[PDB]
Amino acid sequence: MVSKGEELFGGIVPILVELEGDVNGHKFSVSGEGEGDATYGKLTLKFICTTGKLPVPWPTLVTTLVQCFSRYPDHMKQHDFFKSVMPEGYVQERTIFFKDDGNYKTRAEVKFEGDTLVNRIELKGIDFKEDGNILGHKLEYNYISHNVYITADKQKNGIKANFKIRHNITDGSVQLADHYQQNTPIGDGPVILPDNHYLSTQSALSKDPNEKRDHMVLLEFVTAAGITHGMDELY
Ligand code: NA
Ligand code: NA
Repeated sequence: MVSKGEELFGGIVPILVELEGDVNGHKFSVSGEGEGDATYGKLTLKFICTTGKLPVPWPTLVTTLVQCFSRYPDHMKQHDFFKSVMPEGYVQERTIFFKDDGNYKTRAEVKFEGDTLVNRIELKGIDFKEDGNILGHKLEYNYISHNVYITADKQKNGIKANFKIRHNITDGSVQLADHYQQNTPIGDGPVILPDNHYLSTQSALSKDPNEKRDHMVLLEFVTAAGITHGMDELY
């Protein structure tokens, strides 16, 4: 039994991302394009700030800017909420608390438009410090690697997640961005309430040497883990 949701992700799927943001009254828009290959947990994306200069560091937007591309091991596929709701999609909401600084609140809708997987986001940030690490651009442009811990959320027919991103500061210190996440279905198909598990996620950030707009190139890999269902007994 291969679900409709799963069969949607068996090959290379084009991705579009559109974000509108306002952090401390600094308004900005970001567009992204690329592709996802869930068979490999692999994402290739390029984002551009279409309004001019981004008023916050690119690294702080990575997690906001499509966990339906995670590779779920075969023995865990029954726990993949993200693909289970496709093509109608899910709402993804977060609060991201920057320690000793402000917070982002984000709301996104992730769904197919024809054969393209789209992430449409609104981001609002408040309470940031004028010359803190975020509005002062004091974060290095680094590899990001952490686990996303997922739990079921029965009363919204969805999931919650939590994780901590540790952004290095330009003085060698660390800016914590503590993430709280909820996802709930847009449609009303079968409800997948996963057992606890995590997504091991690695994002590599680079620049396109021929691109003069403010932008970010991402190569990302995302793999579900943390559940065995007796697989160990096989060996
Ligand atoms: Na981690
Ligand atoms: Na990577």
